[PDB]
Amino acid sequence: AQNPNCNIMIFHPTKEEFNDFDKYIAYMESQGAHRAGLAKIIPPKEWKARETYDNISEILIATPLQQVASGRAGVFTQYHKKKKAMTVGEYRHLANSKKYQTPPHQNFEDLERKYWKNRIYNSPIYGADISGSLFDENTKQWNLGHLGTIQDLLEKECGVVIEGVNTPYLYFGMWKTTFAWHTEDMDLYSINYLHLGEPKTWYVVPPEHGQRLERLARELFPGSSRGCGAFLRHKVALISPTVLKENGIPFNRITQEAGEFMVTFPYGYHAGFNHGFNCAEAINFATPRWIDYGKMASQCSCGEARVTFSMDAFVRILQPERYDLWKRGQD
Ligand SMILES: O=C(O)CNC(=O)C(=O)O
Ligand SMILES: [Mg+2]
Ligand code: NI
Ligand SMILES: [Zn+2]
Repeated sequence: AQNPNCNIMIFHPTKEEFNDFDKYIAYMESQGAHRAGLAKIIPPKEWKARETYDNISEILIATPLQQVASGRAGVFTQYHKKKKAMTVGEYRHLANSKKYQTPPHQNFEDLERKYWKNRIYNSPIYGADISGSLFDENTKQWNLGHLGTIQDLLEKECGVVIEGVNTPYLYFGMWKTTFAWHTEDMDLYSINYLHLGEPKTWYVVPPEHGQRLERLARELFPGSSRGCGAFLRHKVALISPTVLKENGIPFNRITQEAGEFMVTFPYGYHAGFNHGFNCAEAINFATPRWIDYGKMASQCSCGEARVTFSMDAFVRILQPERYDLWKRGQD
């Protein structure tokens, strides 16, 4: 078995190897990459997402989210308070303000310490889940706006044609902005490209050990657990590495820098934070290996997680028994 310790793998494809996305994903899995839940892909040196970032300041963040924390430093929840719209230029200036900027630090490890010690005492503002793309239309390789669609994968594998579309999303982050412990909708893959700015630190639990993280989460967030049988789908709970280590939960960590791709694998729980002002683009995708994960994916039926038009069809086709109760939560 390849990669039996489930370490995060880092790949350096040549420009030749960067032509066929599906094939490269299948290569990484041949080497065991999915066992970690997360992989880093460093693009060929010749490749670029676009020529410059010089004209992005007029993108609108219609609903910036202020991430307010409750709990203790290593075990907390966050709620998103909606703020007034602002442009990317306005947001960048805010991120660079004395109130919100990254503190002085020695290296990524010191910064990680400061994040876990101090996150809960601040409320950074995240420009998340903005439909759009920063890839130039002429970028042919690993263009997250030109990927094969999940609906087309389901059609190719299963023969059934369904409605729905699959488009990317932009994330504008600042120091301390946080992504809570989650897997993707329908336990899909995700791919995330860090277009610009400061790094993003990731934590991940191997898919084979996801239920260990779920059991810990039920113990640490016991009211949330009683409220919903899949409450990590709400994307609100944080657990620190120290706490995970105290409870024997297998995980790994890695820092993504600008210009790098990360891939999350089906049922790979992940969480993390941004080091400073940055812009990431991400999208879900599927492969044939995903289908079985999609059929087994948990679902939020309490009604909090409230998810896309396109997830309807996935549930309807892969999870027909759940169908019914799940759409009661989404209507
Ligand atoms: O970048 C973020 O805030 C969150 N991204 C992801 O969870 C992802 O790409 O799957
Ligand atoms: Mg602009
Ligand atoms: Ni994710
Ligand atoms: Zn729920």
